[PDB]
Amino acid sequence: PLAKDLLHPSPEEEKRKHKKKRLVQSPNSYFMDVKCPGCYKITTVFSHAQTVVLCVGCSTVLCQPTGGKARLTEGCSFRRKQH
Amino acid sequence: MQNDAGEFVDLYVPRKCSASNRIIGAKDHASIQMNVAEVDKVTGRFNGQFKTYAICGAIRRMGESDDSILRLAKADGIVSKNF
Amino acid sequence: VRMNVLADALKSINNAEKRGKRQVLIRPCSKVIVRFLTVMMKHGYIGEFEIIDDHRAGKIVVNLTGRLNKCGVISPRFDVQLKDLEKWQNNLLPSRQFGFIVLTTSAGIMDHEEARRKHTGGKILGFFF
Amino acid sequence: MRAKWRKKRMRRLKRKRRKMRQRS
Amino acid sequence: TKKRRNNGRAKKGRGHVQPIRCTNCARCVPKDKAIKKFVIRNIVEAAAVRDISEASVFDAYVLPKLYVKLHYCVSCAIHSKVVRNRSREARKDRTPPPRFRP
Amino acid sequence: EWMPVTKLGRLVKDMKIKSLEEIYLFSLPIKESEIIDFFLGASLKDEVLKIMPVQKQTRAGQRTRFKAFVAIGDYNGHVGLGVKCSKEVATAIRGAIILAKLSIVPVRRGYWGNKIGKPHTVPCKVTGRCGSVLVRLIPAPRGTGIVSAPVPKKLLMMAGIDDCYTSARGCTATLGNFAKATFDAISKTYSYLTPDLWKETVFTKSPYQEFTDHLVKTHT
Amino acid sequence: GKCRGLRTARKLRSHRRDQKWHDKQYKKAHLGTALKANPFGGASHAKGIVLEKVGVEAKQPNSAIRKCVRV
Amino acid sequence: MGRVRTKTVKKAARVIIEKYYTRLGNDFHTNKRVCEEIAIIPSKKLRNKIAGYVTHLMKRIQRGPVRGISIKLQEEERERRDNYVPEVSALDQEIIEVDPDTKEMLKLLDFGSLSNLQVTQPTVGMNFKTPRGPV
Amino acid sequence: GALDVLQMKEEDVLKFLAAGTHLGGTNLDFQMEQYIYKRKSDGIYIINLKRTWEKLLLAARAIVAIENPADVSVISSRNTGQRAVLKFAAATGATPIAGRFTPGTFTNQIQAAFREPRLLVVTDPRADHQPLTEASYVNLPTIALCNTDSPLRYVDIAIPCNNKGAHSVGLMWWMLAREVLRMRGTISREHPWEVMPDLYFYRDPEEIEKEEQAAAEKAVT
RNA sequence: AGGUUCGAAGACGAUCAGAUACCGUCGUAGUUCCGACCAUAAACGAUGCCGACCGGCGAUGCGGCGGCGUUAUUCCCAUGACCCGCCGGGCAGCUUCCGGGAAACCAAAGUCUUUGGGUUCCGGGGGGAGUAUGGUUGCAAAGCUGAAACUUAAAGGAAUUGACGG
Ligand SMILES: [Mg+2]
Ligand SMILES: [Mg+2]
Ligand SMILES: [Mg+2]
Ligand SMILES: [Mg+2]
Ligand SMILES: [Mg+2]
Ligand SMILES: [Zn+2]
Repeated sequence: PLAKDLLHPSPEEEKRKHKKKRLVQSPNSYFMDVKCPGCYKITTVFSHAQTVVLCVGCSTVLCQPTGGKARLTEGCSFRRKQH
Repeated sequence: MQNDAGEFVDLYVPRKCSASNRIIGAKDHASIQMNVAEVDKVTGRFNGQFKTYAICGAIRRMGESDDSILRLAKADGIVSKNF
Repeated sequence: VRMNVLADALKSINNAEKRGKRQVLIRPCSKVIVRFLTVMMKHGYIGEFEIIDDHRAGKIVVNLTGRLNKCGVISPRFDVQLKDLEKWQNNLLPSRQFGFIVLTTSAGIMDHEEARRKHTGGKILGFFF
Repeated sequence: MRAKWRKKRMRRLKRKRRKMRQRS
Repeated sequence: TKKRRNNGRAKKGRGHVQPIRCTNCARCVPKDKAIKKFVIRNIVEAAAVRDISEASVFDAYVLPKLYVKLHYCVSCAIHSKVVRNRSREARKDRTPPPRFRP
Repeated sequence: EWMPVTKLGRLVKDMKIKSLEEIYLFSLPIKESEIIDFFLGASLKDEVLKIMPVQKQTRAGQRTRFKAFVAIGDYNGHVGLGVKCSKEVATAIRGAIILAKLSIVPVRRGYWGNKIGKPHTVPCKVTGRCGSVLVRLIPAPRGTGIVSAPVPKKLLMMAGIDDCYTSARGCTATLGNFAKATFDAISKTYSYLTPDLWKETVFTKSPYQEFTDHLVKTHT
Repeated sequence: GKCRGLRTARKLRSHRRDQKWHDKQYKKAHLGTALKANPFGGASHAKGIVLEKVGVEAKQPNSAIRKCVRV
Repeated sequence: MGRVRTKTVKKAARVIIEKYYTRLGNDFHTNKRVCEEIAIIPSKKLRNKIAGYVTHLMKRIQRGPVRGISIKLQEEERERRDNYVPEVSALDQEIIEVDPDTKEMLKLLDFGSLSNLQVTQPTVGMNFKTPRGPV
Repeated sequence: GALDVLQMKEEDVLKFLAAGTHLGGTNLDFQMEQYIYKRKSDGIYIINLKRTWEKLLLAARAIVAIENPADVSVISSRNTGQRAVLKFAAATGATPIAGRFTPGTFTNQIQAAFREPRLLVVTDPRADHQPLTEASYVNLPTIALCNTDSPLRYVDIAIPCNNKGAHSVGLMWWMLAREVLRMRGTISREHPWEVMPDLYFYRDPEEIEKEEQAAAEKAVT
């Protein structure tokens, strides 16, 4: 294709492309609210957290750091922050 | 051509590719110039007059001829926008 | 590493022009690139170009009109006096009927004809014909 | 000759020359 | 002239490949360069299968296969006619010859 | 006595196409030499550049054929170079003449500066490439003439160029490649795009569609 | 490739003058030993005394006795 | 061995077959008796060799459509090509087994919701592609 | 075709679905990617029927633009399409070439088989690459009936329908014939065309040698 | 230190016109380990490094991401094994009139008379010659730097035809 519109890429190829190689850099990560069962407070956790996140009210692990994304412990609810 | 005196001193003006804006050479036999016959608005029958597209040999050898023809027909209105 | 941003942009534009592309993206933008593109566009060799502005060095998407032959650069920015501009002009241009040589002058970034019009020299930037 | 064997012949000759020069 | 793009060997991202001895002449050949043939032959001849079957103490005896991997320097491979010279275009295909099942 | 077998040749014969530039506009290939002598009658000068005896070894010694380079062209903006090899010198000469007639390309003449009268030089520096021979044709002011080696000098002279600077590189002693590179340089004077050609091209009717009824009636 | 910096002139001239010794013409003209080996000593002509008259056999494809004089 | 015919006999035999297919037959002597007046053969040996090849080629013709042109064979071919359009079309199927993805395509085309379409159940497994390499 | 009369009809949709002509191959050509709707779990690419209709209308406008109907040539080297191009040329007055396309047909001017048309229509670019390349020596614009994996080197009016199904090939050829006839003053655009699409369908010989006798038995009894 | 095998040198047996060899038997140094030297290989991709751009395709190795499903246990998700894709870095491969080249060929050996991204090393017809000499390193073998006289009109590279092939 000799006439690809570089100015207005559709969001599909925008999301598939590498974070640096996008038209504008955008991180692939996000911040999440995490609900541990049996606890009322809410912890804001990085989606690619490199550390073990703990509840200050309960000696419970919330996420286990992995290569790409911190794996949340089972039974824990989570949602997104503002997309 | 068109010296100070004004007359066009050049024994012909070659055609330029309607896609790549490239000069079609005298011995470039790979070039084409097809006519797309547009129809009347009410019955879809050929009305005598048409429109013309020219493609240089370079474009229709690298394979991008069909895309260029489709783009020009879309721009001129032959192909509906909802293609 | 990258030591001449303008050289990279000009090479990208030349390659996309040679490949028949309609649009080219040049990753590192700068004031020099914008002024060079302004000269080229005011002379009609390229169409409108739009600057994508991230918080880093921006990107530029240039609309190629297909009427460009070569947009090379002169990498060591040689000082060009008006007395020796003619040797540069007949060493870098295809003919005396067309072609422009952009050099950064005290009055600004501009082609050689404007530099000769207002009688000033400067440092060479590049050529496009 | 093979280039390797010319190299070997030259090395033998160079050793002989070094010996003769040392003898002085 | 460079006869082959791969220089007649499979070494691509390596510096050194350990050598192996040719099964015919005991020549040190690189492992990725040697011609390998994995012959899976019946331990008895096809002419002698009937006599062995008749003289077997067992009724349904499955005769053993023989598993030998052969390595050849290209000299012994060419002299033993397992590989043959090919035209300049016919050198470029890597597909093994068909087994001739029918 | 000329009986053409071509739509283009038939249109040429029966006064349907008036100028060679009409054919050159649509890049229609010329497949018979009797097309252009109707156009460039008695104006196509001819010159034989070199007769070279190529040889092919056989069982019974070697056999020799003569390769003839013939360059033709009226001194008005058309030129062509043909190469033919045959057993006899005369046959090779005639074949090379026919081929040079077939490969007649138009030449664009420009000005060195201050466009005054008829153009005299190449519009801009063009480069021809063939084998290792690289030939560059630089515009020259009026009156300098063609400064070059003799083999490209005669080809540029018969091409209609009046003044031209030339720079050549490579094995220029290879006369076939040396002439062919200069021919390639001459040919691409129109292949170069210049700002005076920037106007959007208007498309005319091709002779095949403009004269299709007459082609049906005549060219069965 | 080659250096193209604005202040690389010293290296450019150094590499030119270093590489200029590798062609036979410059080495012969500027080394000075070729002048020493030349019997004329940089002169176009010379005067000498004929010590003998000798005939020189021609090269392989030819066959003649070239008439020379030992001077 | 060495009874192979040449172009001279084969081309002439094909020509006289395609010119005189009605008169020729399977008898060798009848064909070698028609050759003298339907053709001019300078030699008797050449004539009877041509007749023998004519007999062989007409055996092949009556057992099958040889490449030699034949007006009855060609009219049979024409009747068998430009006819036998079935009284019902092969494209007027009552129901069409349609992919849900193609159903979505038709929906976006605005030609969805057609009573002649039956939605297939898409397969599960994504197990296309042949296994790579040998074994 | 951007007009309302120049729109696909439900009957056309039914023909297209019945004959196939939307189930492409598992391989996708990068220049054919703009015609695909979606890839199934089978790996079969789904070709947009509207884009196919638009490209067919473009090909029809290209064909009807030539005053001499003999100046357009139709070539199908593969058997599955030779009958289609024969019937297409018979209906539209074109010049057909079926079976072996001899080299030099457009370029070697000596033989009587030499011909120089003004348009090329190709059943399959892979099967008909020889007339494709020769068209590049004589300034010959080209239409082809390209599949998802068809190369587009010398193709100009590539129609993205199919090249593999005999029913699909017969349907696309019959559809092109009907469109180039309705554009010209031949069909009145109102009643359906009297030529059945089965006429263009290639039939395997074991159908020709059994269907006529089965029909004979059904008629005689 | 250790020395099983193999095996320079060497011995013998064959082959041969000769056979100081190819073949066979034996066999020293060596080949093995530790410590210390040497710094050379067709040390090769006969192809400097960093950076940018310029075709398509199917795979492969690692990491990450997203999805029908099959499978392992278990009650489900994790997590492994497969299946289908995307992203990033690698070893590569096929195709291409991108382009280049003398061509073989090369997506780099392209973006080069339309010649300039930064930089390092390095060649100037074939021999003499990587020789002489000087200097320097090394226990030695040798390594690094390195001429000249003289001689020569060709030597070479890629491809084509033919001839020839134990
Ligand atoms: Mg060799
Ligand atoms: Mg190594
Ligand atoms: Mg032993
Ligand atoms: Mg650098
Ligand atoms: Mg030298
Ligand atoms: Zn061996």
